[PDB]
Amino acid sequence: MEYQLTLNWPDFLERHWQKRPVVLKRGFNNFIDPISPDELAGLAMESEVDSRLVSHQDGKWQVSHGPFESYDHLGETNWSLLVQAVNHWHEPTAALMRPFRELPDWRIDDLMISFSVPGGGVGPHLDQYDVFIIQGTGRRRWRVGEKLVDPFEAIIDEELEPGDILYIPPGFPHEGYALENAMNYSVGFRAPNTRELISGFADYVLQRELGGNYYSDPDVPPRAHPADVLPQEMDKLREMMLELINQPEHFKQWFGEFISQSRHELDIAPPEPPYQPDEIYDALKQGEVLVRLGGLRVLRIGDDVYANGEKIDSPHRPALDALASNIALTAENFGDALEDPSFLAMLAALVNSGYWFFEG
Amino acid sequence: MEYQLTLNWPDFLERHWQKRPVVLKRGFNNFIDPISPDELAGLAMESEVDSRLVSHQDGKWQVSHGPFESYDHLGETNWSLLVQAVNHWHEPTAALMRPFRELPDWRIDDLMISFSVPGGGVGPHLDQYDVFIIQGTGRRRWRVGEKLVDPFEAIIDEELEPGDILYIPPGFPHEGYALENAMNYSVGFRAPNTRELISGFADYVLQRELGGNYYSDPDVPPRAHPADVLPQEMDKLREMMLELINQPEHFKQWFGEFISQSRHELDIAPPEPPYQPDEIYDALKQGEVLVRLGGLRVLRIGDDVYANGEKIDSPHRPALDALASNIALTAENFGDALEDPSFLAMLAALVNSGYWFFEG
Repeated sequence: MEYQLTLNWPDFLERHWQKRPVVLKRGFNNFIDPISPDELAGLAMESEVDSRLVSHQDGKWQVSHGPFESYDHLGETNWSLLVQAVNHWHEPTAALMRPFRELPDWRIDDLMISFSVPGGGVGPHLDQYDVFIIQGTGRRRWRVGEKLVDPFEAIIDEELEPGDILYIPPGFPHEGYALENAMNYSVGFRAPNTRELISGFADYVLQRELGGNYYSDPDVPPRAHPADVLPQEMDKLREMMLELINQPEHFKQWFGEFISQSRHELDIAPPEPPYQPDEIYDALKQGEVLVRLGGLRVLRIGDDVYANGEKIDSPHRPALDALASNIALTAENFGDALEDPSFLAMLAALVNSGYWFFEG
Repeated sequence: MEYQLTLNWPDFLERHWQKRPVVLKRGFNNFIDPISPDELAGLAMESEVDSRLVSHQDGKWQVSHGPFESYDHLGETNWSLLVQAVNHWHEPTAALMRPFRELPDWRIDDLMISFSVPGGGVGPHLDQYDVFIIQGTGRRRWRVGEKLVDPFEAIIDEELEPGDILYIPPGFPHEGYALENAMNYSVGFRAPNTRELISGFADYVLQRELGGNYYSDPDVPPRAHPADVLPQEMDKLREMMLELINQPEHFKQWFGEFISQSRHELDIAPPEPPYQPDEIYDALKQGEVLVRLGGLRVLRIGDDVYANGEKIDSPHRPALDALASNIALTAENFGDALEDPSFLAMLAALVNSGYWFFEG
């Protein structure tokens, strides 16, 4: 069961992406929910799952953090259950993100799911990330205001029916609540800020013991006061910093290892006993399907491939492209790379880490 | 008791600084040691003082780390006591660094002192910093080889007598040992490497919550494979990093707070009871002398002054210049800045921190 978007992509990218919110009426035709509210509540009982219950009664709000060992007496209205990274824990839910691969993988994040009884919601919110809010079963009133959380005048005020999608760029205040029992599936995106880049790269430089070159001044300039630090010296320091940043491969490597990690916990379960390369080879040749873990980020930067922060280095370009793009793999995809024991051993390592697994 | 260098500074800067080692014969005329070996050993008994005892017997070496509660049975030859930052703990020793203020304050570090019986030394060493090794009482054989620690062929091999100075640039392997009971005073310099700059600045950005601007891509480029991260996106990230670094005042401030701290512990003793501004004012007007703490780093960057990592902000330029250059201050230096209660309060704060103190 896959999903087909009806959206006009060039139009959307030109007119809306990172620009202006919009409601995509019937973005999915005959939308069938990939998960039931019962199953969603089943996920929210688990220790490793990010979930919260938001209620509101006579003005004030109430956030309870999961896991929940009970939903006994909750009420018939004005509450909502939210679960993060459901794609990490539920394959059919992970299927929802496939049609959004018109946008790059490195920018996409995870699938958030909210169930809400009538009047249920999280209240007025403003974010710094893009989001596609997919309406499942039920109906939801959504309001979005101008890019100015205090109350706002809406520029979009719509009731969402199954199949409808609400796209909201960063900065636009929005508020949604349920009219009838509703499921909302938020396909969220992520973008780093400069602070995170500079910190991550600094840590990378420190761990690898890079940038060990010292400031040198054989032409140390004269000054009126010995305590002064002249602008040109400052410029020299700055320039060696910027030059360290602009180094060709260190940057590609750091960012490759950085952007390939997930914000939320993955379902890591190493197979026991571990796979030998021969076993991988045999499984693939016999027709078995190699499946990527849900939420596992795999990105291609230059020649290398990066999966959950670790480098994947192989001369077999097509095989690595296949590994990076296909979440389900067969032997045909790898091609003659399987005859390379090195590559085979790397695949074996990745599988033993629990990043890929056969069938399920 | 001050010290007068006989060195030709333009010659030294042109021909030797960060370029080539040299022996400055009689750099100090009639050199009188600012500290006796007894006093030096007295310092090395204290908890807060960095000191080590290096011995060597029949090939192998032995490093003991201070403090030392005994020197009972040590031997008559082949050992050496080393103490770091003696200028932090001994004023007459701190006087030795004044004539080297032809080089900028921000590049200079601290005064290291070694006492050694005949045959005493630390063995062959290579450093990444500049150093002036001043020969006190006794004699020492020093050898310096080419900028290539394995043994080396020397290009300088000299016996140092009282008043002699051996300058060694970074990278030149050197080895010195005592012929008769010797005192050596190493005026050392420091230069940051790129790693330290990038880490410090990253931490500065994180603490102040700067660089909160996110990567935005309204013109998100097309790609063959959704997993790819295109060179231009990388360039955008890089560029926002470099742009954060090149921000005008944040850089000056971070570096100002960074380069003004000392590597070694300072002798911080806040006066009790704390000074009121009126008391500072009165003390200065009555003719008392305000003295900077030994090792306390004060540097001028643009308009601001930085002392031990903290910013000093005042419209009174001459007074702050005086504070930055003069280690001993009188009212005349501050001038009409003392009539400003704000400035007075700042001075009071700095004194209460233990950074400056009256007389002693």
